[PDB]
Amino acid sequence: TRKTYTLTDYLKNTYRLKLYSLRWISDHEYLYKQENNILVFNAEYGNSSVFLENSTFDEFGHSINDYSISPDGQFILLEYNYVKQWRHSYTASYDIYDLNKRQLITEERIPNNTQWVTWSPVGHKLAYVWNNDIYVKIEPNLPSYRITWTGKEDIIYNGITDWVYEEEVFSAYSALWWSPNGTFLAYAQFNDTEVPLIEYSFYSDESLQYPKTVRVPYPKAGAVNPTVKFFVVNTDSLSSVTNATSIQITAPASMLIGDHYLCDVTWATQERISLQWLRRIQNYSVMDICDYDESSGRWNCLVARQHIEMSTTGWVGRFRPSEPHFTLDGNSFYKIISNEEGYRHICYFQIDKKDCTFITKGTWEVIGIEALTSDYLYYISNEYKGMPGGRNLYKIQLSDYTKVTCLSCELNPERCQYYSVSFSKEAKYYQLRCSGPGLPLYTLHSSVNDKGLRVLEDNSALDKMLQNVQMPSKKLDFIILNETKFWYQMILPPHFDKSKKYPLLLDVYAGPCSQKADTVFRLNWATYLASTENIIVASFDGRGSGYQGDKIMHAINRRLGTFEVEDQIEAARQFSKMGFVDNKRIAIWGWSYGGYVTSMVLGSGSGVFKCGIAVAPVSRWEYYDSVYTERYMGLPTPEDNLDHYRNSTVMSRAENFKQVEYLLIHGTADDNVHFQQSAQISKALVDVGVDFQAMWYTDEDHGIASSTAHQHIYTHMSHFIKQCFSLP
Amino acid sequence: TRKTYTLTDYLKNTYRLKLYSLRWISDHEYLYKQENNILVFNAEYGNSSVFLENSTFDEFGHSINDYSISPDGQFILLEYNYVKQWRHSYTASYDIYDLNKRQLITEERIPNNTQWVTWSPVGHKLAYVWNNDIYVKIEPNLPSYRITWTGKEDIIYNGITDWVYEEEVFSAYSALWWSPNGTFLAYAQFNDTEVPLIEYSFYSDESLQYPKTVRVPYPKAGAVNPTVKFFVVNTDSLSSVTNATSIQITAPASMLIGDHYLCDVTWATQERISLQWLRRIQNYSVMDICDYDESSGRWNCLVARQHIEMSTTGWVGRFRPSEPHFTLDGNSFYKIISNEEGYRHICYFQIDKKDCTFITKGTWEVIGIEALTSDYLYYISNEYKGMPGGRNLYKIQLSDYTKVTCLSCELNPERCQYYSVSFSKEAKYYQLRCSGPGLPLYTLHSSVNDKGLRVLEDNSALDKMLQNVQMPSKKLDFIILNETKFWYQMILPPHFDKSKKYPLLLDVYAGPCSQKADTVFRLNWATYLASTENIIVASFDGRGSGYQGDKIMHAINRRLGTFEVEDQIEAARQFSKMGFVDNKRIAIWGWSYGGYVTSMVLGSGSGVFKCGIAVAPVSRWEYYDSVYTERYMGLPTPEDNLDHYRNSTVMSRAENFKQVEYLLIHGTADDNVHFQQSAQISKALVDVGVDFQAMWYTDEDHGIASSTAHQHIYTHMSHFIKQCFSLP
Ligand SMILES: N[C@H]1C[C@@H](N2CCn3c(nnc3C(F)(F)F)C2)CC[C@@H]1c1cc(F)c(F)cc1F
Ligand SMILES: N[C@H]1C[C@@H](N2CCn3c(nnc3C(F)(F)F)C2)CC[C@@H]1c1cc(F)c(F)cc1F
Ligand SMILES: *[C@@H]1O[C@H](CO)[C@@H](O[C@@H]2O[C@H](CO)[C@@H](O)[C@H](O)[C@H]2NC(C)=O)[C@H](O)[C@H]1NC(C)=O
Ligand SMILES: *[C@@H]1O[C@H](CO)[C@@H](O[C@@H]2O[C@H](CO)[C@@H](O)[C@H](O)[C@H]2NC(C)=O)[C@H](O)[C@H]1NC(C)=O
Ligand SMILES: *[C@@H]1O[C@H](CO)[C@@H](O[C@@H]2O[C@H](CO)[C@@H](O)[C@H](O)[C@H]2NC(C)=O)[C@H](O)[C@H]1NC(C)=O
Ligand SMILES: *[C@@H]1O[C@H](CO)[C@@H](O[C@@H]2O[C@H](CO)[C@@H](O)[C@H](O)[C@H]2NC(C)=O)[C@H](O)[C@H]1NC(C)=O
Ligand SMILES: *[C@@H]1O[C@H](CO)[C@@H](O[C@@H]2O[C@H](CO)[C@@H](O)[C@H](O)[C@H]2NC(C)=O)[C@H](O)[C@H]1NC(C)=O
Ligand SMILES: *[C@@H]1O[C@H](CO)[C@@H](O[C@@H]2O[C@H](CO)[C@@H](O)[C@H](O)[C@H]2NC(C)=O)[C@H](O)[C@H]1NC(C)=O
Ligand SMILES: *[C@@H]1O[C@H](CO)[C@@H](O[C@H]2O[C@H](CO)[C@@H](O)[C@H](O)[C@H]2NC(C)=O)[C@H](O)[C@H]1NC(C)=O
Ligand SMILES: *[C@@H]1O[C@H](CO)[C@@H](O[C@H]2O[C@H](CO)[C@@H](O)[C@H](O)[C@H]2NC(C)=O)[C@H](O)[C@H]1NC(C)=O
Ligand SMILES: *[C@H]1O[C@H](CO)[C@@H](O[C@@H]2O[C@H](CO)[C@@H](O)[C@H](O)[C@H]2NC(C)=O)[C@H](O)[C@H]1NC(C)=O
Ligand SMILES: *[C@@H]1O[C@H](CO)[C@@H](O)[C@H](O)[C@H]1NC(C)=O
Ligand SMILES: *[C@@H]1O[C@H](CO)[C@@H](O)[C@H](O)[C@H]1NC(C)=O
Ligand SMILES: *[C@@H]1O[C@H](CO)[C@@H](O)[C@H](O)[C@H]1NC(C)=O
Ligand SMILES: *[C@@H]1O[C@H](CO)[C@@H](O)[C@H](O)[C@H]1NC(C)=O
Ligand SMILES: *[C@@H]1O[C@H](CO)[C@@H](O)[C@H](O)[C@H]1NC(C)=O
Ligand SMILES: *[C@@H]1O[C@H](CO)[C@@H](O)[C@H](O)[C@H]1NC(C)=O
Ligand code: NA
Repeated sequence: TRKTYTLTDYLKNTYRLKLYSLRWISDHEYLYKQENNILVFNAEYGNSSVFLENSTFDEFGHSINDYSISPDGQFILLEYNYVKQWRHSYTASYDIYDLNKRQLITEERIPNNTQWVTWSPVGHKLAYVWNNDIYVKIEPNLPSYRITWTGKEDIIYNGITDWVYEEEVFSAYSALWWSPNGTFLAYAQFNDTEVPLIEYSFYSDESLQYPKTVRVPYPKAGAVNPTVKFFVVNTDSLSSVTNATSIQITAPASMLIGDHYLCDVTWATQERISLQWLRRIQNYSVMDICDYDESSGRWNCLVARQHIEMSTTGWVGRFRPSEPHFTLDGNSFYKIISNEEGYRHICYFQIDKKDCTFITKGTWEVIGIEALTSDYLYYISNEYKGMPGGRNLYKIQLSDYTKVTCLSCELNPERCQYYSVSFSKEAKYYQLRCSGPGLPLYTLHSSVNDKGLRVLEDNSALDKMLQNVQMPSKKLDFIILNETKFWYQMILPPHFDKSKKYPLLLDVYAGPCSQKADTVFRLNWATYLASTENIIVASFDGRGSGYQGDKIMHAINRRLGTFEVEDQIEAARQFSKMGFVDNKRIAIWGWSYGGYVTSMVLGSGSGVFKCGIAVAPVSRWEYYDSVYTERYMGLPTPEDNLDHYRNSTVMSRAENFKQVEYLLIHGTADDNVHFQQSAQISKALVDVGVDFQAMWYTDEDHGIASSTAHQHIYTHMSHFIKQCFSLP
Repeated sequence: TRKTYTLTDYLKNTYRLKLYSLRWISDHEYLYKQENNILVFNAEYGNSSVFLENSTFDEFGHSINDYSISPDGQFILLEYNYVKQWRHSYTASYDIYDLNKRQLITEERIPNNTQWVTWSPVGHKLAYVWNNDIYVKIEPNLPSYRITWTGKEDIIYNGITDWVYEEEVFSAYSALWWSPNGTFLAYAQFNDTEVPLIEYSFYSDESLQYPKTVRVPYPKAGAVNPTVKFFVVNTDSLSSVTNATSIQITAPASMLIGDHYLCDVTWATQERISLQWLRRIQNYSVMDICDYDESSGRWNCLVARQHIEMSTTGWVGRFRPSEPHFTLDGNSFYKIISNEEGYRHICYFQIDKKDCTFITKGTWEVIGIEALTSDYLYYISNEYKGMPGGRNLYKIQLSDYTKVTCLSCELNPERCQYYSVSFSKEAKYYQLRCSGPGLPLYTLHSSVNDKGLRVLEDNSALDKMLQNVQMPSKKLDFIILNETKFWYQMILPPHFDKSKKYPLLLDVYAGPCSQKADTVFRLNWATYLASTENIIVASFDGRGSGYQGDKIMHAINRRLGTFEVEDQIEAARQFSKMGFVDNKRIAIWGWSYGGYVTSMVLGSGSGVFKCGIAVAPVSRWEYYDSVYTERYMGLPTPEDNLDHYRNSTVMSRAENFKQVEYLLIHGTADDNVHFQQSAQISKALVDVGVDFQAMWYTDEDHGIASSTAHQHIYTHMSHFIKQCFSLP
């Protein structure tokens, strides 16, 4: 009898998924690390050489966390002393290695506690942020030129984002953008002077006598937001003037009338930059296209080149307005936007004409634009077989839109339905990354003829190991509600028998534009629960979920905590009707937005669920950040949406928790969903005399990802589920 | 057939003990509140009169928290807007009502947010503290005189104690001491300028968007301590034109050489005051006796009147140096101190004589001196029947110490073995308060011939109710360890059957000088556990426990976390050998110091306990406060006792928790034992891969006493214990 996928297998990662992460360094070569060696591969023939021997930094005296080669291949940036911060930010020490001279640069080194560093797109210029100010080095071993002097900890941020811009606007810590050939350096400055601070304790190692109080500018819903300014400096003039002037580009008058955000920066040409602004009420955005004026050294944005993007049914974009992709001459661009039917498709714009032309259409959506050449635009969409949870690469002829070729659909249809791609510098080659429904498969292709060059990684090793294991299966299907298809997936135990009644765990997220039903292959907790514990783990994408049009995504607009919660309850009822579910053993769990929905469901009084687990849940929208929260909920004021803000809390349903078994878990150093949110849920439950289980994770953040805490939490949750389901 | 004492009975206080709290106002009468009416009683006859009508303040507008009648009966201080702070501190609003003119005073009223107020011992002067400064009022309706001007929140405290002095030195918020007839007002001033602050979050009501950060000057072991100064001001010579002059009394040179504390202030006469000072290394204390010099208007303390008190085996006093009891002329005094055998007895001192004479002796201890007349000194001791957990009132003839008479021993030996007493102004009468083993009994007596005048409250109503309940019994006995007897008690289930095996729960505290085995009657969680769940709840007093001499009490000097922990394991080991104990079902629980011991026991690897519960436990002594910790542990420096500080932590024993079920509980707003202590325990358990149960209580402090949290924690612990014992 073959073994099953156990909890230890998951926690110890015994069955390792192999990947193939390469880095294109040109149009035909990429770097790949093999046995601590950095090899350089020739895409066309597959032959390689050692780019950097694994013994090169044997006596560096530090464990290098990452590396970065300058565009011209002349230098390499070594990143060590990695100190993680929020989702994208972190601190680290850096050194530069001269690849030619084979020597490490010892003079004019990058300061310690450098917040961010990036090479120019061409050559080897460097721009870094230290103590919240920007610095530029023209040459690795020469003195830096300071660009800003206003930097101030927790107050003024030059070239780097503050907490909310990093998490909800740019999904990056960096707030600087080199022009194409590196002449100009554009950047944002955030002023958090009046932004309130979230404060919480951090206990650290046992040796610390007094706990530390972490304080970070974080605007909760309705609070004072950071303000922002945008500047551009000509780095080619740094060595000619004592103090290069940073030219400011002000936001349009339509944004200056109230609170707003800078939400996108994209260079079009060497002398043209585009900027998108968004009003605090996120249903109105404006894009300016600004040109450099060589006579005045100023940047002007003609209103005739300004583009407006608004929404009547919801917010703009899936999570933010989409980025433009400019043609080489910078006179036109492509952008994904929802058409009249509510589906996101590619629209082609002339920079000085307000009406665009849609180049794709249908009841499906474009996920992203991956590359643009003079003749073709490549994009990922879920058009194939009408499966919103599948992803494929397409190519569309710019001179004939009716000519669309799917480059991945038929490669291996049974094994591969979820693709991501990585093109070489000029898109001469591309690596396809299939991530499901079968084992991940990595392949290399030539763009000139769209022919497969070779398989990079097929995971044959893992496929071998998994042969001796009773793996669960995955079903992806839909149910029809009110004339609309809603998708769901089920992780089914081995030897699934439709004549039996299995206990069911509903795995939920359900936030706006989420997708929990897809064709991706995962080896996770649910794998163990179905394989070893014979539990069916299901997920459902109801109203509010994405990639299926605005009618579904915008259904929860200004109404979080309603339809997405109700549809989750209805999904369980539907799974009951299927006949293979033990109606007495239905559970539900979720993390983050999922914890909120789980909590809301457990407190609904539906009687459908026996127990539930919420990990780091939101409990009341006024405790979460402004950018994310207000995007869907508007403002928490009586003139706007305060009533629904007050009606959608977990605390107001405390009394109904008397009907279920609940486990509440939260990391004490959660900078994202503050521990405060669970502190208020537990206090509300205590106040109405409701018993429940709880677990705090000291110094863990929203991810509860430290090695030990990760194993501990999944171990704790397993006992709770097994107990609720009366499982040995 | 009849009902048992349920968990609901404990939580809802179904069965209440009646009390009889009286307030002596003279040597012949006392005040007693009945039906919200304050009556005045004549001790000799028991007849009374209404002192103040309950309706008198029917339209007052505010809910009165407490009242305080001036010594002369002319005025009454009304307390309202009560807002609790730490163990003893709180702020409130006050109003004074004239009893003669039957009118509430409206001019020059005490400010709101007053920190402390007190009538002079005679007459009706008032002294109060507000905004950390002292004020005096000669007449209730007249303007007050500012005494101090240095008051500064969290920095300078005049007339009130800072956190550590409140909790560990004076067990009171007040740091004001009126002379016997009200002429002088002595006070202490604390300076916490360099004391680090403990910081933690307070979440408050759901409506608070951002958690508040509470900051409290709190010195952890080894940290910078507050400094102190002592002053005396003449309140009879206050001027409305000039600022009052306070005369400072400096500490002796033997104290000024290093860190020290003021630990006692006791007036001897109208013009003589005594102060005891304690070195930071708490085994050396000094008493100064100071006389007022009418010539210079200064206070002088003759070295010839200095009295040193030291210990070679441990610290000085039970928790601090005992207070002196001066004779009428103030020329001599009585004080409890450890004799050469290490037993605490009464010593008689001459103010200018170095040697004192012990007036009691034996292998038992005097608990406290209660009253002193020219012929007798009255005290409470545990001498009767050699039972350290029993308390009786005795009087000793000052002219012949061989004449000792027990005044409570034989009143009712079966019902009463634990007394407390309250004497009238000149010891003419005394109230005896028996609290066990039977139901509390309150009686009034006259000193001249020790007559038992009358029964004030015998709890006959409760007795009648408890007749219909299957109440548990209590066994108080002892076991021998190395020729030494150590006492224990067991709460035994109704109809106890020695032929059956009962699960056992060890209720532990075990801190230095603690006593958990006594003759006191209690209705608590243990009552329910034994009565309804049939669990034996035992407690044991091992090394380090009090009232049995220093040999036992000082055995843990500089060694906390050792013998007192080993002894609890030894006791349980012995109980597990008894025929009526199920050795497969033995648990342990404790709160505060008891939580620490429970945790150290559980992590000892003894294998005797199946499960355990720790509530707000200390986990590392360096996290607890200086005054308490250093008293027993010395300083945490390599030259002193750092090594034992480092290996007496719970965290270091994490690995040993693998074989036990552990429940860790802590309030997030605990200002005493910071949540930090439990946060470090959970992290250490997570780090070694040990699963456990936890529960935090949002905004609850060390007492977790709010009505809802109290019910919730005991409800939660009950489920844990029953589950551990496989009880329905
Ligand atoms: N704050 C939210 C940010 C969001 N991003 C989507 C886009 N993105 C991200 N990373 N990278 C990108 C992308 F590159 F796609 F832009 C994450 C993911 C969910 C996050 C979220 C939502 C909650 F309701 C909550 F309670 C806690 C929480 F954490
Ligand atoms: N900090 C300690 C103060 C102590 N006092 C004893 C004498 N006393 C008190 N109040 N009033 C009086 C008396 F009037 F008797 F003097 C309390 C009681 C135990 C307290 C304590 C000890 C710990 F190890 C701990 F971890 C937490 C904790 F809280
Ligand atoms: C991969 O192999 C190619 C050819 O197979 C290498 O190209 C070299 O091209 C130069 C042209 O001046 C010739 O002199 C060499 O003889 C070629 N090499 C070989 C092996 O024929 C290319 O350099 C190789 N790339 C890597 C990364 O190894
Ligand atoms: C960041 O924003 C703050 C406003 O919140 C600016 O501070 C003001 O500066 C003006 C001009 O010096 C002063 O008169 C005000 O007193 C300041 N207000 C506050 C609340 O501090 C600050 O100058 C901005 N910083 C930058 C670099 O733009
Ligand atoms: C480089 O130029 C900038 C901009 O003029 C200087 O920054 C100003 O500095 C003055 C005086 O220190 C302040 O009053 C202004 O508020 C600053 N403006 C800005 C935008 O920061 C900067 O000091 C100059 N650096 C040097 C070395 O001269
Ligand atoms: C990168 O682009 C910039 C901007 O177009 C180039 O700089 C201009 O170069 C022209 C010469 O062709 C000069 O007449 C202008 O004065 C320059 N303008 C600015 C703002 O510098 C730059 O030469 C390009 N860099 C490279 C390496 O080609
Ligand atoms: C309280 O005691 C003080 C001190 O003994 C009394 O004040 C003294 O009274 C005598 C006689 O009237 C004066 O000569 C002294 O100068 C006073 N000394 C001081 C320091 O004031 C006071 O009278 C007593 N109060 C009461 C109410 O009996
Ligand atoms: C009070 O206790 C302290 C500490 O136990 C004693 O001081 C010294 O403590 C160190 C260890 O910390 C020993 O090595 C010394 O032998 C102790 N004695 C001296 C003089 O330093 C101190 O002796 C105690 N005081 C009394 C009166 O017993
Ligand atoms: C208790 O009883 C005594 C005597 O029965 C009361 O009487 C004494 O005080 C009264 C006023 O307080 C006087 O009217 C009596 O003359 C006086 N009698 C004696 C012998 O002194 C006494 O007040 C009563 N006390 C209370 C508190 O009610
Ligand atoms: C309270 O104590 C502090 C010292 O703990 C006194 O100030 C002293 O310490 C300051 C720094 O902590 C020094 O800068 C000062 O020179 C020193 N002396 C003075 C007069 O400040 C402070 O004065 C004390 N306050 C009171 C009212 O006694
Ligand atoms: C302490 O606070 C109370 C409550 O504010 C004061 O009482 C008055 O309350 C009325 C209405 O509640 C207000 O109109 C007044 O402003 C308050 N003050 C006065 C003087 O009327 C009270 O007076 C305060 N006491 C002191 C000594 O400051
Ligand atoms: C590179 O270093 C690794 C150690 O991580 C070693 O095993 C390997 O043999 C080295 N590369 C080659 C080509 O030997
Ligand atoms: C960085 O700081 C470390 C720690 O003091 C020091 O050893 C090193 O010399 C510094 N390096 C640079 C480039 O500043
Ligand atoms: C944006 O949202 C607000 C609030 O719902 C609404 O009043 C306004 O009309 C919207 N603007 C657009 C362009 O739809
Ligand atoms: C005082 O009020 C109480 C209610 O609080 C009432 O029961 C009692 O009768 C009143 N006192 C008198 C003497 O009536
Ligand atoms: C009393 O002392 C304070 C503080 O030193 C001072 O401000 C005040 O004016 C003084 N009053 C008189 C009457 O001297
Ligand atoms: C005596 O008993 C104690 C515990 O009561 C034990 O620690 C000690 O080792 C025994 N022997 C001696 C000599 O103290
Ligand atoms: Na009697």
